[PDB]
Amino acid sequence: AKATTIKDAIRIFEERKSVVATEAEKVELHGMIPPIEKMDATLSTLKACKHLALSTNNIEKISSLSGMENLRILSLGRNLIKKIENLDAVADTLEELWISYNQIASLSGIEKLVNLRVLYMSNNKITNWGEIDKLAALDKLEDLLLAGNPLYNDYKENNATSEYRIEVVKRLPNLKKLDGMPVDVDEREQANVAR
Amino acid sequence: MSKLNDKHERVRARVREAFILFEHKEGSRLVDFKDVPTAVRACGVNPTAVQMTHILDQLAALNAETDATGYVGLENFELVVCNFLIQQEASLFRDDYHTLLRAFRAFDPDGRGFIDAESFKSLLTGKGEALSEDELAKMMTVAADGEGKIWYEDYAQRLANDGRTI
Amino acid sequence: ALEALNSIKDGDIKNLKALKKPPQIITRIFDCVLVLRMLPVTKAEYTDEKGRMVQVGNYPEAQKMMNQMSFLQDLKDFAKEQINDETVELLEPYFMSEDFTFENAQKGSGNVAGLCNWAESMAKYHNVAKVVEPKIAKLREAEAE
Amino acid sequence: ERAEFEEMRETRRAQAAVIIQAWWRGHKVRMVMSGGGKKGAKKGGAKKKK
Repeated sequence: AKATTIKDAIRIFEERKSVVATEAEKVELHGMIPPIEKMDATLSTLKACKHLALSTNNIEKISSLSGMENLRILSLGRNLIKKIENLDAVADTLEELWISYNQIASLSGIEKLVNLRVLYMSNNKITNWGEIDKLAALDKLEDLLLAGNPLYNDYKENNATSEYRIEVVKRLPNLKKLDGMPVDVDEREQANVAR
Repeated sequence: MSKLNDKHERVRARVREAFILFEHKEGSRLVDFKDVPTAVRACGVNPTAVQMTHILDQLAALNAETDATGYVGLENFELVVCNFLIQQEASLFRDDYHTLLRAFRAFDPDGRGFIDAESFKSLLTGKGEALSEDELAKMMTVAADGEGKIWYEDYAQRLANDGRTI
Repeated sequence: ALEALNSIKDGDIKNLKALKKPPQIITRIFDCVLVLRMLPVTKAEYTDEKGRMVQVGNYPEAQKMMNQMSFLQDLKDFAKEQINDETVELLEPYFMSEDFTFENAQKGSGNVAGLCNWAESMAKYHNVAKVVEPKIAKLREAEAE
Repeated sequence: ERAEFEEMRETRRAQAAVIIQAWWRGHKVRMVMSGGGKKGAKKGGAKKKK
């Protein structure tokens, strides 16, 4: 009753959905009872998995992403992940990363996700614009969500949400949607003149 | 092992005591980066220019992951100094007087027992870790006698007995 | 689903304000709605109870977020073309469990049933919008062709 | 042999210079520390009544 192994999560998901984990495109090992604490190499059998969901667990480190050649969606929210790392195995096919609410304060390594299109990591421990500056290397990034971070809250409590969005668009000129709201041409012009 | 952990605890206490001496503020657990070359030599070791540059580069790489406030954290400085001191003790055994004596004898092919101060200054200015003129003047002030002769045996003994408490 | 949200504009706020520190059993669904609103929460087994093994909501966070006057705007302001990816990511264990049943919700008070209905309606709206998006993309492609 | 000796003497002198400069740096820092903090003792006011 302390932690759930990946094999136990796979068996529970198979019992729930009546589908083999290795053949299921959407593998749902998230929200296990008890929450999963460690991520191991058993997940390498998910060759056909396009949506891996291990979110809402007690996983502290990201590892053993190899073996998932068709991995396009990775869900690791509501976990104890503090550092972005070990994403080289699935960086070729990953397009969306769901790591929101985590304790991540540094965005080092996110540049490995060259094919990332959606990045929702709101409510994290981001306190400086240097981490946002690291997102400029993502050419295919079109949607970003950062509500609830300390940096976002500093502007929100001071009623400077517009200024926060202007800074975000300035650092990411090609961003299409921010905090669930599409970036308008006026915001783009303000970011351009501020840049 | 338990004995290794206890030895590591003793080394941690010693390195924390050394680190406190260069703290920007009392109890701040932070040391100014410009004093890091001065602080590393405080732990009974004699890092080269290359060694100090490597230590500075490693400290900068470690601090890049945290806030760049211009100060070195106690944990990072402690780890770096512990590693450097352990490596120095393992490789360069503490026959420091003999090592310095051989280094000084390298400048005295004839074995006259003394080395010219002006030639020493020129050699140290043009060769190896090129040092400043104030630093050279400090070298002559510490070493050279009234006749301008540097007795390398006595100077190496003084260099090896520089208050390094094992 | 949309018309079920604006009808709960003030009665739920007043009842929850007068609820006087409700227990964790309905604090779970309250924090579910809070996560749908995407407000910060601490992530750990806080005040964990053996038998459920679900991320039960914290004790002081509910009190902190109960007195906020923005709940009326939270239950009102919403638009289309939303993904609600963060919410669908963090709301799985509450769906896995069976503590959000209507019969269990009506046991507590009237506000619990209304809040659970609001959460269910918003989840259904999110799912139907997620289904709609590729469908309307195909419709516009077919129109162009 | 002459070419080898010419190279070796220069390499040895450079290495010895590096070593002695580093060790002098350490010795200088340690002399500075051995020159302990004889800070000017500020004569605080001697309050007589209380």
